[PDB]
Amino acid sequence: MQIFVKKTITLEVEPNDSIDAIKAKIQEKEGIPPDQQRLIFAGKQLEEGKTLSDYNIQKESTLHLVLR
Repeated sequence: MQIFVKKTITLEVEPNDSIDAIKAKIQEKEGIPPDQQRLIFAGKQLEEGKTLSDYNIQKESTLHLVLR
């Protein structure tokens, strides 16, 4: 499925990919080390450790990226 991370980027992810994997894909595109990324969805910070499916993040969601 396709999700977005807001200059918005498109990632193609499995519903069960870990937040570590999403940060790595952002690192590949943006150059930000995963440890310097704070990811938020719907006001909730997404944790290294858990998956997109744990947060009920489905297709077309837009994660919001902040630098730490």
